[PDB]
Amino acid sequence: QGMIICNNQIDDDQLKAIQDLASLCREHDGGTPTFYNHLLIQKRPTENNVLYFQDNQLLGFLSVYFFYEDACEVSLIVSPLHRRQGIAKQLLQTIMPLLTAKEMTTLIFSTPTEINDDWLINQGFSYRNSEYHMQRNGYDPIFMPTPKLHIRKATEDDIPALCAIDEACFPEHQNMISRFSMLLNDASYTLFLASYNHIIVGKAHIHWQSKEAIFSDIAIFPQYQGQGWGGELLSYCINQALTSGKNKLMLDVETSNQNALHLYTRLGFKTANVSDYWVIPLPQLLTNWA
Ligand SMILES: CC(=O)SCCNC(=O)CCNC(=O)[C@H](O)C(C)(C)COP(=O)(O)OP(=O)(O)OC[C@H]1O[C@@H](n2cnc3c(N)ncnc32)[C@H](O)[C@@H]1OP(=O)(O)O
Ligand SMILES: CC(=O)SCCNC(=O)CCNC(=O)[C@H](O)C(C)(C)COP(=O)(O)OP(=O)(O)OC[C@H]1O[C@@H](n2cnc3c(N)ncnc32)[C@H](O)[C@@H]1OP(=O)(O)O
Repeated sequence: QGMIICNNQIDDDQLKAIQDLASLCREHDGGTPTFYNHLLIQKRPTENNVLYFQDNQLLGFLSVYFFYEDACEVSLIVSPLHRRQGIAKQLLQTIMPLLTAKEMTTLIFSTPTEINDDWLINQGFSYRNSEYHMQRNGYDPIFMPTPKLHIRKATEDDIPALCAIDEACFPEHQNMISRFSMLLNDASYTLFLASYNHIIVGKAHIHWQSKEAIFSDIAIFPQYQGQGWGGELLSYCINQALTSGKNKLMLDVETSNQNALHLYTRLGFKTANVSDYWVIPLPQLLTNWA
């Protein structure tokens, strides 16, 4: 009649039940929390997943991801048909001993936008940022009659330029020599470099999977931005992926203002999911939820 499972690895039947519950939530809520499926199905060091069943139906799911030194990210969903019955409190109560054993001090929850804003505010959660999970599902290419840039695959010889771009455009990173040495020697990644008048102006990364292409780390030096070069470089990458037979092109954009999306949506990407991220000190959550 009620069952709580805690494990360190989602199996195939559980993943399908979680995916169906997330789809039911998406239909009512307009979006979902961010789940990291590749971590769900890995054998993780601790029992980070919590499943709640009632009469053989999955009604709640929580997972925690230990991304930071003293904080973790939590993805939590409860069936729309069974809310305000304390299922999320049960899920959180179940994972709490582990959060304590890891001495977590703050929790970061991903949430669909808008529907929770009023009570998250009133309970002292703090809005941090948003993430737009974007997909381009058409197969039609970008028509570019007047290309301005020369674009080629980056090689090991380009690592100083790649690092220079990264330093100028991604302050939140900081040991990129080793990383680029790994990316440039891995058949599943293609790094593209953009040049204008024989000067390197920016770069973009494609990660190839069996059926998808993922774009990331797109960057143009600040002094060179706002001329259309970033859009042309992304257009080039789209057209490469289309000739490679992937039927899904994806990318994620972390931003606190929607204006950043214009670059991607003008080239056919659409918002497959949006999550906001909200942070709370753990002792505070304990008291507000008992
Ligand atoms: C901190 C977070 O939980 S962020 C959640 C992010 N996830 C999502 O938004 C996914 C979609 N939403 C859901 O799945 C759910 O509505 C959750 C997961 C938000 C709540 O699941 P539930 O099982 O309904 O929550 P539960 O019944 O345990 O309530 C716990 C407390 O949360 C608060 N709460 C939950 N839903 C609401 C709501 N709609 N309005 C106001 N407060 C709410 C209340 O404090 C509630 O305690 P109370 O009933 O004592 O006031
Ligand atoms: C999927 C991902 O790669 S997310 C990572 C995105 N990259 C970064 O945030 C690194 C810093 N940003 C940059 O390097 C550049 O701003 C880029 C690569 C995002 C765009 O380069 P640009 O040559 O300026 O692109 P372009 O000239 O075609 O147009 C800029 C558009 O991108 C958006 N944009 C501008 N600056 C930024 C920025 N710092 N971060 C994100 N988006 C931006 C704007 O909405 C703008 O559209 P507008 O014409 O309505 O103003």
